[PDB]
Amino acid sequence: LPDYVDWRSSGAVVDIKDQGQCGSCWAFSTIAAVEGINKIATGDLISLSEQELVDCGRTQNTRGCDGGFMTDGFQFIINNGGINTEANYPYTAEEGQCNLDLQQEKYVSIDTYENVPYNNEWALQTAVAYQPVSVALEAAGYNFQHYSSGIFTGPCGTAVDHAVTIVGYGTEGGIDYWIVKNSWGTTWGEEGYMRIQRNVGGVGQCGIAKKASYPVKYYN
Repeated sequence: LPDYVDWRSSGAVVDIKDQGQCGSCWAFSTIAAVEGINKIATGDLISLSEQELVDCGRTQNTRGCDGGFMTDGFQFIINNGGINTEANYPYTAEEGQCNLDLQQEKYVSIDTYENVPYNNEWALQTAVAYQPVSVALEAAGYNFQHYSSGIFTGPCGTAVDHAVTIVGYGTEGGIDYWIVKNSWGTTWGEEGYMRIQRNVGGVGQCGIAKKASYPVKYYN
């Protein structure tokens, strides 16, 4: 595996978005991952619709602005046979009735999705070396909330209360990190991103290795 990976450097990451006052993070993480594999597979970067997932992807466990799961996100895109664009189905940070017309417009498709084996930073690194990966982590703590720069090494718990997207990894001064794309806008962290410690073992830093998944496209 490479020592450094950054999917932003090859145009596979859409500019930072902001989920606003809505617990839709699962949807932003789902979309960032799908956007990434689409560019990597097809060669074209397209910004995709979080709102569609919020409005049309409700399940028993996925509940619009009241939280949800990236696996349910991926399931929707597979089951629907695709996802519409950000421009066509814009984000309003509010739950709305599923727009059937816009649900029927499919600009990007995925073939499958896979879960990263739990508590396994090596399997996670393997996945990130090929594409962005959806993850959930413990983001509730003061220090995480007020992160502005550097490599985040905690403190944080391991509850998976907030979804983000790993868009790469690297090392500086012997300290390994993941590059994480958050959906709190450009004013949090390193213009919307965080470097968070990697190779700490177990569930990973803030539980980042607990619930990782990614969308699959068969051909490159």
